[PDB]
Amino acid sequence: PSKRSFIEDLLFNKVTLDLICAQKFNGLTV
Amino acid sequence: NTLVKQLSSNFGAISSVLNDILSRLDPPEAEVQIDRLITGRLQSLQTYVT
Amino acid sequence: QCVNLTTRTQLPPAYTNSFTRGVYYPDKVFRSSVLHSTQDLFLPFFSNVTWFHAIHVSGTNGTKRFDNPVLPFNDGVYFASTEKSNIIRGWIFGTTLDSKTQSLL
Amino acid sequence: FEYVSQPFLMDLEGKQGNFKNLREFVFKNIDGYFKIYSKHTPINLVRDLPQGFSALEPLVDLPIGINITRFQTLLALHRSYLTPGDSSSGWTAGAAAYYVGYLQPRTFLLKYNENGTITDAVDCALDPLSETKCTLKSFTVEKGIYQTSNFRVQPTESIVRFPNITNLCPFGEVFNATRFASVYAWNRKRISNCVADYSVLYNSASFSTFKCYGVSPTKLNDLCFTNVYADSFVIRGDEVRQIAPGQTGKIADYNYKLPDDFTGCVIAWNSNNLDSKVGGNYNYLYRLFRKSNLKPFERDISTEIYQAGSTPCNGVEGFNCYFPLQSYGFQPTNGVGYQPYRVVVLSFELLHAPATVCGPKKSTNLVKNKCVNFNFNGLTGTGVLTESNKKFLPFQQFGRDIADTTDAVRDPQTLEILDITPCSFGGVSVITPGTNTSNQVAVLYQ
Amino acid sequence: FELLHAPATVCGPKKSTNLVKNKCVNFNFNGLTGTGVLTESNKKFLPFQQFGRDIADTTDAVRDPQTLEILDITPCSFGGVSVITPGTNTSNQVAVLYQ
Amino acid sequence: SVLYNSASFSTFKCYGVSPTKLNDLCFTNVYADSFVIRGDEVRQIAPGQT
Ligand SMILES: C=CC1=C(C)/C(=C/c2[nH]c(/C=C3N=C(/C=C4\NC(=O)C(C)=C4C=C)C(C)=C\3CCC(=O)O)c(CCC(=O)O)c2C)NC1=O
Ligand SMILES: *[C@@H]1O[C@H](CO)[C@@H](O[C@@H]2O[C@H](CO)[C@@H](O)[C@H](O)[C@H]2NC(C)=O)[C@H](O)[C@H]1NC(C)=O
Ligand SMILES: *[C@@H]1O[C@H](CO)[C@@H](O[C@@H]2O[C@H](CO)[C@@H](O)[C@H](O)[C@H]2NC(C)=O)[C@H](O)[C@H]1NC(C)=O
Ligand SMILES: *[C@@H]1O[C@H](CO)[C@@H](O[C@@H]2O[C@H](CO)[C@@H](O)[C@H](O)[C@H]2NC(C)=O)[C@H](O)[C@H]1NC(C)=O
Ligand SMILES: *[C@@H]1O[C@H](CO)[C@@H](O)[C@H](O)[C@H]1NC(C)=O
Ligand SMILES: *[C@@H]1O[C@H](CO)[C@@H](O)[C@H](O)[C@H]1NC(C)=O
Ligand SMILES: *[C@@H]1O[C@H](CO)[C@@H](O)[C@H](O)[C@H]1NC(C)=O
Ligand SMILES: *[C@@H]1O[C@H](CO)[C@@H](O)[C@H](O)[C@H]1NC(C)=O
Ligand SMILES: *[C@@H]1O[C@H](CO)[C@@H](O)[C@H](O)[C@H]1NC(C)=O
Repeated sequence: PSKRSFIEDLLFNKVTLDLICAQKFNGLTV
Repeated sequence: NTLVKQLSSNFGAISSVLNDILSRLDPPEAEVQIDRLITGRLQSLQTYVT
Repeated sequence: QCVNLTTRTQLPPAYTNSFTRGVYYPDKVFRSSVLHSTQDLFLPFFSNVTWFHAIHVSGTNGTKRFDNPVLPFNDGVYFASTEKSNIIRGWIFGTTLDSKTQSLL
Repeated sequence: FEYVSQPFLMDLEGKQGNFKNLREFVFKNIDGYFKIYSKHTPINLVRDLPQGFSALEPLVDLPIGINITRFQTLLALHRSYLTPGDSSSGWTAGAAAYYVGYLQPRTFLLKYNENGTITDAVDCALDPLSETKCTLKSFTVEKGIYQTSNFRVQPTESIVRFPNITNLCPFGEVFNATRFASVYAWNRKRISNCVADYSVLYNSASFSTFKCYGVSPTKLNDLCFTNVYADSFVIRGDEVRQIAPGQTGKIADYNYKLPDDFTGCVIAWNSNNLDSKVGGNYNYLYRLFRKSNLKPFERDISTEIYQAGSTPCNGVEGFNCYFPLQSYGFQPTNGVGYQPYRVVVLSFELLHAPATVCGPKKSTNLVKNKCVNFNFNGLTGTGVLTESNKKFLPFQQFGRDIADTTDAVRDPQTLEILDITPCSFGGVSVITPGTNTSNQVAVLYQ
Repeated sequence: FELLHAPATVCGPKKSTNLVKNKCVNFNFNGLTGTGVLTESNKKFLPFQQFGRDIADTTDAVRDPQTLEILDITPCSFGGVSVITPGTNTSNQVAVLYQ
Repeated sequence: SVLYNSASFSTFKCYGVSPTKLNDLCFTNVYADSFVIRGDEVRQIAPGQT
């Protein structure tokens, strides 16, 4: 469904982007 | 993570929770404590911005 | 001296939009060609403001109005008058409106 | 107060046609000053107000200093041969209309011309365009997206939860006892399993010295403590002035030393009709000499011959040998600084165990799934309460997060675990094609 | 006590001195002190207006309490000083530049 | 040390130095003053007081 080549998939699986919620509760948004 | 951790600091005041200070102190003695907390958090925010 | 006027006719109040009226100088400091942001007691823009008119409608049993009812003061009053024959003359401010408390006149 | 201006003679003829005079007034009552602003303008209209903008200049600021809560206008009617009847019915009123509006605290952006006359203003809360203009400090905005303000869901209710305790602990015994102990051998008393009653204790017996550190005396009825302590002694007047942390004094003051950060306070009152004897009262005893200072909250009962001099007394009570304990001399007829005062010290501590001693707040019902105010044994805040899946061990009260903020709590009554999640909040963005083209905007909540 | 709300009405016996303008001097207008040149002003004050201030929240126009005259305030001329030198090695002559 | 408590003094409290530490410091040309004042005047024998 996501039109990305095989090498792009391998590149996406090797990067690793609740911790987020606690930040969100103090006026911090992404 | 460091910016969020900086909220858990006394900065010289009696307590690090603002609601706690407001709950058990009259305004004339609460203002100085609140001012200490405000200046500490202001510095903690300016460092992150820089 | 007190006399209770009679022959008043019943009339429901009518309302009118306030448009942009009600701006005053908030301080006595001169300023030129600048924009100033200040918070104070101001009349909001585009608000219902109560409207009264005392007129004797011609005809049999015509609407005869003498509208001087007691009104609350709250935190300030914007009082506007449209005049041609100098009818509205003055105001009375008070709390109990008798000898028990002082009343500005 | 009375003022009469210069005499004049106004026209009194009833004018026909259309209205032509507009008179605007603003009345304010601030800090005892009745401020009046006025403006007069020729117009031509049969009803409503003109759309043109006009400013109001101050006229008078009368200093009366009284209430004004209600007001009424006065109208001048007309009587002539065309109005038969008595004073109540024989009258007519000319056409006249007036408008009443109520003020409220608002923030305005005013524009001053070259001469300093206010020619335009913007109300910062009328609509998103006005609020964006106030944010940018300009009367015109170009195209783009702007961050203007924030929002937060307001609370809908308040809940108070206190432990199920009914018995009122007696403060009397530590306050109306027939006798107390000496200064050096000061007594201690523990208080637990109580509903506090600091309210009546503040002013019941017309106390002399009442002053508190780390807590407000009027706020003592809003806080929950654990193991409230009580001290007791009787001492001269002057030392009462240095019964306080971070203060020095005599050796009797070093006997009972308060910590640097002490929560609580001291309560002192007069004692001359029970501690004064016609023959003199000397039962009470105090210390006068010691080797060094003492740690805070420490008691001493040691009685040994003071040996400051370079001679071993060995319990001889000879020259340069002094007994450290001396007896107070109290008589009904002495100086104003010579009447004993009875002193009791209350000390407090927070966040150490489940609460056991605090005042009489009627616990309210528990409402969940809607973010409201709350009070869990002094733990206040706002947020949605809901059921929790995290298992608490029996000895655990509540849990906290990395931000050192409470996110789970235990209900004091039914011993139930609840989560805390503050109301939804965010910024607001305004999408506008520019004031130059159109006055339509779109609003985006992030 | 209260300050900066209306024209002054209660204060002590200071013998008012003569008015000197066009030279930057000290001044004292009803407790408003400072230094500067006083000169005639063209900005029209409404009858209820006392003095004028600026963006920096410092007074720039004032009304003379006695004769009700409008005066401007301008601080004395100031600037930096720069020294131009060819080095101590060569000569001990310098030039001075006021910016 | 002996002067601190020998004669049971009435008013004794020191500025810029702790009395218990007065035995640990070395000075030069120690001055002494002398006068008599009533009870009220004693309370304002202190720096920064009128
Ligand atoms: C209440 C009804 C009311 C009446 C009948 C009234 C009449 C009135 N006011 C005038 C001027 C004026 N009237 C006032 C002030 C006042 N005048 C007052 O009756 C009061 C109570 C004040 C003060 C708060 C002032 C300041 C002017 C001069 C306006 C100007 O020339 O700028 C004048 C002469 C100039 C003209 O025709 O405009 C009349 C006939 N004004 C009113 O406000
Ligand atoms: C005008 O009307 C008012 C209200 O109807 C009258 O005030 C009343 O007077 C009677 C008789 O003295 C009292 O019993 C009432 O208690 C009064 N009411 C109020 C609200 O005060 C007033 O007397 C009338 N004035 C006249 C007829 O001249
Ligand atoms: C200003 O306030 C009045 C009073 O609340 C509003 O009049 C009400 O209008 C609604 C809807 O037509 C009626 O159900 C009420 O009965 C009215 N009030 C009264 C006292 O009769 C009026 O609508 C408001 N102004 C505007 C512009 O909406
Ligand atoms: C105005 O005077 C009264 C006291 O005489 C006060 O306001 C009253 O307050 C009570 C309750 O506190 C109300 O029941 C009354 O209705 C109030 N008076 C009026 C006329 O409404 C108050 O002390 C004074 N106002 C201010 C601002 O101090
Ligand atoms: C401002 O004042 C000047 C004179 O000082 C006058 O000519 C002018 O009409 C006034 N109004 C405007 C809008 O300039
Ligand atoms: C207090 O009351 C609650 C509810 O009425 C009840 O569940 C509880 O058992 C009572 N006792 C204690 C000690 O909480
Ligand atoms: C001590 O007992 C007496 C006798 O009832 C009482 O009047 C007094 O209030 C008590 N003291 C307290 C409660 O501190
Ligand atoms: C935009 O504003 C400028 C002056 O503010 C005006 O000259 C221009 O015509 C405006 N744009 C349009 C499309 O009218
Ligand atoms: C500058 O100093 C150096 C080293 O002292 C010297 O050799 C040189 O001659 C000097 N310059 C002049 C112009 O004399």
